[PDB]
Amino acid sequence: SPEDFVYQFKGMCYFTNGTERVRLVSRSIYNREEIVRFDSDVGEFRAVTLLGLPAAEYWNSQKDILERKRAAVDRVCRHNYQLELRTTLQRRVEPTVTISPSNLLVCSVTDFYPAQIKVRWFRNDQEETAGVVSTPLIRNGDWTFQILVMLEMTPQRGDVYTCHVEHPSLQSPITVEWRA
Amino acid sequence: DIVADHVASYGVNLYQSYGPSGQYTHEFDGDEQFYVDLGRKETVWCLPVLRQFRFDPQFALTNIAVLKHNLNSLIKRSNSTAATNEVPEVTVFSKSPVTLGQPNILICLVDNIFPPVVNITWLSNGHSVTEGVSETSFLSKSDHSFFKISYLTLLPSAEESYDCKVEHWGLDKPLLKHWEPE
Amino acid sequence: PVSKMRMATPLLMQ
Repeated sequence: SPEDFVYQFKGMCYFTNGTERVRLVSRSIYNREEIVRFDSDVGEFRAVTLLGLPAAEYWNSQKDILERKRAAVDRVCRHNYQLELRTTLQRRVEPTVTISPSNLLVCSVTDFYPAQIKVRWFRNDQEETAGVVSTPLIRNGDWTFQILVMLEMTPQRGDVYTCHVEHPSLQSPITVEWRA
Repeated sequence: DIVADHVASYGVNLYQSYGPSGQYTHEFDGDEQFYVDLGRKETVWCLPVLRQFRFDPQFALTNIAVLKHNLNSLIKRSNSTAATNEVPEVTVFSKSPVTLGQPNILICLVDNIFPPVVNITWLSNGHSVTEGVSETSFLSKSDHSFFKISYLTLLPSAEESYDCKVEHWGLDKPLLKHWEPE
Repeated sequence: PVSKMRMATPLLMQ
């Protein structure tokens, strides 16, 4: 097999409570091993392994380099966030809900954004919890998610099963019924 | 490992000796906002709404140049310590619940990719499929491996099946993940 | 007046 050498540099922003707490961590990676890092919490570069030692020592010795990395959390993170607030964080795509048999009843909740979602089963107006198991939240890669929420049942006469779904995109919760 | 409401990569900058090749992309909450076409000096947005914004593709090329230099310094300094081949992790599922004759999309998820070199192709009943096929860039993970997602468009039909075909150095023989409608 | 997405920039080693 062929040989390969990989270098990664990641400028990551971390946001919490809107824009109250913002943290920048620039990361340098040599083949899956982070070697140098700038973390706005710290305020200067820090080697993270020996390989990253000369790099951090040199970069830290430059008053103008640190000057600019300390400003980065404002120049890059807070700036982009404003654009995110007007677009990406506004994306609301509504779930489409479907019931189907696999003794199992699967409630498919597909194509939504963002990720927050609550799916509850009912049997005849009573909530079912003990007999429910979800798949993990599945990321489609296309800026939507999906999730499958299964329910164990044995169908009796006059039984109505209800999938109940809550999502930021919906003013009112979606309900889909299914009959024996 | 850091806990936040939202996490961005306003720079996933990648360079590798093999090829050689590069990649430049922005991610937000785990999805690709855009990548830059380095051979074309062109910004390609991956979420429609974001086409209203600008981003100069030139500077992505510049960034890759820096990386290219640094990689050379570290190959020298690490006594030529080369990347380790992982075994990729494959899954195939559909975007929507399956209805015969109703348009769907097959998703091929390829996880734990390292190094970022892989061939992902599709097979219908043993033949290969060319059209309806697209894929994401390499997306980053916190453990510094990548994942990549391949898509195929189709009308599901009974007795018509698909294989998602993955080739990686961490793989002894190419891997095939099967999908039946059922 | 078109708004711009910014990026963090990498550093050259010595």
